[PDB]
Amino acid sequence: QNMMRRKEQEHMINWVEKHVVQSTIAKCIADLKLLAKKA
Amino acid sequence: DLEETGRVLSIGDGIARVHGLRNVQAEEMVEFSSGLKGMSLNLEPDNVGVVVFGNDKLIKEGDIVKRTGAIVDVPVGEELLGRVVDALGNAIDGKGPIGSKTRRRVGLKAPGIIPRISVREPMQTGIKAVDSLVPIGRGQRELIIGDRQTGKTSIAIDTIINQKRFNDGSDEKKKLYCIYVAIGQKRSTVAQLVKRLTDADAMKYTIVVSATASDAAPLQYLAPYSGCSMGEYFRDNGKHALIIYDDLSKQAVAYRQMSLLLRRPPGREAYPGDVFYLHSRLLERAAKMNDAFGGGSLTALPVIETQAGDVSAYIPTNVISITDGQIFLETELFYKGIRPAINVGLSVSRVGSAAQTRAMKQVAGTMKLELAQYREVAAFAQFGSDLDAATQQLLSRGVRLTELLKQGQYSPMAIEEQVAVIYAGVRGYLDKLEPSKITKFENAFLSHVVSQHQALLGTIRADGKISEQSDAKLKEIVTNFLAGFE
Amino acid sequence: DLEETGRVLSIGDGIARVHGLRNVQAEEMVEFSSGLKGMSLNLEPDNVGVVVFGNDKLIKEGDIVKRTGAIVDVPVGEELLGRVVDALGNAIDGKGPIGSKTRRR
Amino acid sequence: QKLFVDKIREYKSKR
Amino acid sequence: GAGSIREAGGAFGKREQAEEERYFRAQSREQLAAL
Amino acid sequence: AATGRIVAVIGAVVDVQFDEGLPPILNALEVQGRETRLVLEVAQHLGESTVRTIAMDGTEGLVRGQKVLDSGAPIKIPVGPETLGRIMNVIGEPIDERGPIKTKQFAPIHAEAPEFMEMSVEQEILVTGIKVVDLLAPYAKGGKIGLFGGAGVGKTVLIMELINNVAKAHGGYSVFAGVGERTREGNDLYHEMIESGVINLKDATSKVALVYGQMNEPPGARARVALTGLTVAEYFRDQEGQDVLLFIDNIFRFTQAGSEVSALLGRIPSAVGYQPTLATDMGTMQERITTTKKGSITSVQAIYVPADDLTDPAPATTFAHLDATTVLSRAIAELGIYPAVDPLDSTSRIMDPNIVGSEHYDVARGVQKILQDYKSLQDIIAILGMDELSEEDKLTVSRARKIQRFLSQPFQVAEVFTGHMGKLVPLKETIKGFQQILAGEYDHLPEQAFYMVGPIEEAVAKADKLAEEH
Amino acid sequence: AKLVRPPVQVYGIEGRYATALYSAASKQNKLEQVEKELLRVAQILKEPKVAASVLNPYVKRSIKVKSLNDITAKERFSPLTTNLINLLAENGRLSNTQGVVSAFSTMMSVHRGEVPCTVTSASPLEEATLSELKTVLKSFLSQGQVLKLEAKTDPSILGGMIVRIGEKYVDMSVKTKIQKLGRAMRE
Ligand SMILES: Nc1ncnc2c1ncn2[C@@H]1O[C@H](COP(=O)(O)OP(=O)(O)OP(=O)(O)O)[C@@H](O)[C@H]1O
Ligand SMILES: Nc1ncnc2c1ncn2[C@@H]1O[C@H](COP(=O)(O)OP(=O)(O)O)[C@@H](O)[C@H]1O
Ligand SMILES: [Mg+2]
Ligand SMILES: [Mg+2]
Repeated sequence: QNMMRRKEQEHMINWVEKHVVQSTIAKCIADLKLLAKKA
Repeated sequence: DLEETGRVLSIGDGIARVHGLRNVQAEEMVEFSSGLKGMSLNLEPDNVGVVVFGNDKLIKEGDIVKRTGAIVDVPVGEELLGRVVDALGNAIDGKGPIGSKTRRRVGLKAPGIIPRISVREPMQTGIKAVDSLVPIGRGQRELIIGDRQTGKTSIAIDTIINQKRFNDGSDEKKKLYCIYVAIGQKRSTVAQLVKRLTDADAMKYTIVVSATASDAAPLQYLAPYSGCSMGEYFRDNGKHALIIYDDLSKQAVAYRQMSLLLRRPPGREAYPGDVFYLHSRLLERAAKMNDAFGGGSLTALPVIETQAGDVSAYIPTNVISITDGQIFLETELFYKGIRPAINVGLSVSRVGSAAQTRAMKQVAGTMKLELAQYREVAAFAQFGSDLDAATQQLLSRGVRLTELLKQGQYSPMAIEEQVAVIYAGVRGYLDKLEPSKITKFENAFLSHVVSQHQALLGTIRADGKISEQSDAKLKEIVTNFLAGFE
Repeated sequence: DLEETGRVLSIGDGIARVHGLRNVQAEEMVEFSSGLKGMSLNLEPDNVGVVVFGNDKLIKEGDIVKRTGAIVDVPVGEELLGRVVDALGNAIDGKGPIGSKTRRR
Repeated sequence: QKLFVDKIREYKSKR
Repeated sequence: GAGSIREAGGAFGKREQAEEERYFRAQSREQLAAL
Repeated sequence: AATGRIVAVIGAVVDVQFDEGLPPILNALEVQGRETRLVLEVAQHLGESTVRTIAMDGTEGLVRGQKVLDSGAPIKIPVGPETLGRIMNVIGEPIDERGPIKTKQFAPIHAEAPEFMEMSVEQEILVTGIKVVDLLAPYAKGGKIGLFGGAGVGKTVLIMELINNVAKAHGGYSVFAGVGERTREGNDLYHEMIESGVINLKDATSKVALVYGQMNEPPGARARVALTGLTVAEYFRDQEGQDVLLFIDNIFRFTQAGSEVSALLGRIPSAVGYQPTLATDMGTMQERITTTKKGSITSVQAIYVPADDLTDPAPATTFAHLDATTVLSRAIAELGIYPAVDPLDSTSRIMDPNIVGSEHYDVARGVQKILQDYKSLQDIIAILGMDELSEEDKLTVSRARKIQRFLSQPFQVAEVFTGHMGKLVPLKETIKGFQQILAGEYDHLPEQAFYMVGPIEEAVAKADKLAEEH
Repeated sequence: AKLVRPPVQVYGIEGRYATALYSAASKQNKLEQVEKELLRVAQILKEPKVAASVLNPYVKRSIKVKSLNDITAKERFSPLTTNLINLLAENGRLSNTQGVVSAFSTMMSVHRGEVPCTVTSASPLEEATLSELKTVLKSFLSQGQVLKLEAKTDPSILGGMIVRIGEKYVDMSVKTKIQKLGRAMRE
């Protein structure tokens, strides 16, 4: 039960990361806002 | 997250010549863009020589190198007991992260002249030969030196297993926390060692720092200092630690690789000029603190593999000069049946009787004198039947005491039973018995004293000495068992 | 030319650092202007390291080195039977040339 | 909040 | 240095080997004939 | 992928300048415009977008400016059951004239060693049928063995006898890696494997994969062919769960190959003229030859010991990577005893009473002790002579010489060297025979009755025949 | 003789000749003039016939230094530039000259306070946020420096922007964040 839980949650964590790679001017603007927030 | 960086000018053999990084410190930990770590060993006018904590195939010319602003440090604390870690303290046994709270720099200086007190408390190994003839004290640096496959790791593992009697008790003054740094060994050898320590229930008070043969040279270089810091944590907090570097020859080889690749001037056997400085600043950290500093201690048991018994090599010479004594192992003694194959003539402990209990002192002074006389007249064996009765008596007592020192593997003895056995030996109660039975007797007798004579053993253990009542009771027990022995 | 032809940068102890010779191969036989032969053993960015098959007394700084295009090779066959030759196959027994039809690297 | 997009939208995706 | 004299070769190790072989070929003769 | 140009050719070292796309270290580059495939493995980034590389074949005929193409990966060799019965070189080309090796997957010859949590502590004795090995330093299933010896003491004969016995008794896809050895021995092994049925040129049920880079190869090929064979064995272990045998002969050459390029890579020499990176290279290679929880790899490695030193950095560094070392001695081979295994220098980590049983362990320790006592008595024998020894000591010397002869054994592969027949002694027979010699049960028999026999019954029969003759 | 060391250091033959020239020119207060003349002399050197004549190894250094001397006199250089070219020709470091030149150039590149800084992005970003980042970054500077931006574009970072301000380096890219929190979810 543990080993099946380990292989699975491992196959989950690399899925969900690989599945947003498939997925923004708001960010580019937010970056300069953060660079201003650096001070 | 604004970081000062540099470019990798070149990379090769685990050395990265890095541009920029104008404010990096000497021996500062940097981080490459691929996630790898490195240490700045050479600060040169136009570049920085970084040693890579890993595989250089992930580093390319032009990669960004960030600073971290910190000298290398490792987690320390009691949360490391029972764990197998790498040279940087990361758990490698898959039991989750190390929940430590404190971090300690691996390159801290040793205690000075004043924070120390003399080495006076015994560090029991459980090996009769060591505890009687080459006594080790808490705060000492005793070298285990010998050829390959002569039984050095076995001495370290017996010393680690033996501390279970003290770590399961309630006397907090006698508890010893063990640390086994494994440099340049196979991962399967370390797994066998960890399994052996778990079976003996010795892991709960032991840390195993593992920088194995496939780890980069900087990691094998750094592992002894990480282990020494983990032990300095205990030494500083009123507790007592023991550390075993297995072995320092491989750390010297790793440091020589790093130096030769950094183009540092080579010396004898291509070792850099500061390899003595390396081992000496590692070994001076094993100290015994005075009560004003908590009374803690750190005992170092460095291991050295000599080639063909040549103790005049470079690194053996250095570490023999640094330490407070040596336990020398011989392969000829090994195959003669003398195991542990300790060479008593060459072994030495410059602490000596100041690291023994009074009972072991009592029996061990006699045993040492008798074995010395035996070593003097031992060449006259093969002719013994044609000399005086005194020479034949010297030879007889010598071989009896020699067989008295043989001991099985992974079976360390309590100090009381060692004292009882050496008492039966050096008092003459084995002269009438012939040699081929001594070992057997030593077993049976032991069982006897363990079964029906817990009072005498407990009284010796509590007093630390053999008083006249203890002496007489031991006398009667020995003579009774000997008269009734097969 | 500087591709099929180079110029001796320096000569000493039977080693010639040669300029140019951009098309020379590793272990190729080159020919100095004096009639001597050499082998290109070090192909470096700025020069070629030629080992001279003879006495470097006749090679001077500035001499012209030409290519052969052939990696070092010697005559073979049965004509060599009975002959005394040097390392390059030239007869030294004073009996004339060797009628070899085949050359082997 | 790119990862925070990830963390919720993907655990939801696994759910 | 237990077999140092015969591991070094030389006269003292070549004479030891010869002596051993002499004695034990004698004993193997006086052991075979008694079979 | 990316294209560069050769800018320097010194020996087996080639510098390549890439304008765009510098390849990572350990990548394989292909030289363009060559008859045969020449591969350069990247070793260093020199700065100024130039990489230093080691050539896998000869560097003759290379021209400065010649085009070099980046493959984008390390040397990738074909792996799979199709490699069984085939011979490949360091870069995976078939060198048996039997056509291409149509596997379905390729593996890079550079990989990471198995982690610490992937190690297995199982120790199970592997009985070889050889008396001295099984008695004094027995091999374990899934362990690393190692055979040490100088030139001409019998490493190849012993590794071929091990091949014979174990591999023909095995069912797990052996793999042989010839690393910088004689090509004549490679052809010999190939044909004595074909004629033994272990390699089948038809009806492909072959059970051995061969990888060969021999003495005539450049230093790079001799340094990477061990990794190639290792990668074949690693595929058989991981992606198939099988139990693999991995024979390597000779592994010293691997080490030596590195030295032959070290100074040309711009590295200060270490001691005895060896690369500064000796121990770490040996580590990253040997730590991949291991049994994991996913499979098992029993590895026998012939280790050349230069000039019978055993303190040279190469054998001395190899010693700590093995589980059961077998050290062959010239002083023993000159006695006529074969195999020349040194009983007082061989070691096994399963020579433990809790593993081999107290009887096996006690017999082994008694044999070693009587041999050490014989050593100690030979000095007295040189000075006094034999006739002035104690009687207990004459008995010691007699039993010691008998044990020396009985450790000898005729091999099936040495039938031409000896004319004798091959003997495969079981384990219990070995323990029983040596116990009986140590007990005195054969004091009456001569010592030449134990020379080159199998079980002790053969010693008795040989003594009876030797007597019946004279 | 005490030197006037530049703000940034270059090493090697390039750095030595460039530091020698910088300290020379700072004593007579002619840095801008020497800089212009070095630009001009480098562009002269890149001429094909002149490059062929100065890189040639079998040409005697006497005729080579005479050629460089008179071709320096054909432009009416400063005594500092003339003496530098004469020193490079007399020492046989003419092949390094442009390096030296650029060294001095980069030296003065920091004397004018010009701080180099590159912004790598995924897709080529337009000028509005470019002036925005210009303004917000010139806050990162000390007394009197001006930005030298090089907006580079690699979509392998697939978002965010990696900003290298001189030797400072901020990683606002999305790949680094994804990998960081992925590691955190794995470790
Ligand atoms: N007291 C003993 N009694 C019997 N056998 C022993 C004893 N001590 C060690 N041995 C055995 O001798 C062998 C070598 O011992 P050990 O490995 O501990 O020494 P070592 O110097 O660390 O070897 P290495 O060269 O691999 O580092 C082991 O197989 C061990 O089981
Ligand atoms: N088991 C053996 N039986 C008989 N002769 C042997 C045996 N082993 C080695 N020899 C002899 O020693 C010689 C060398 O054998 P070899 O396997 O080539 O040793 P190595 O591999 O160390 O060079 C052999 O030709 C053979 O004559
Ligand atoms: Mg050990
Ligand atoms: Mg061989």
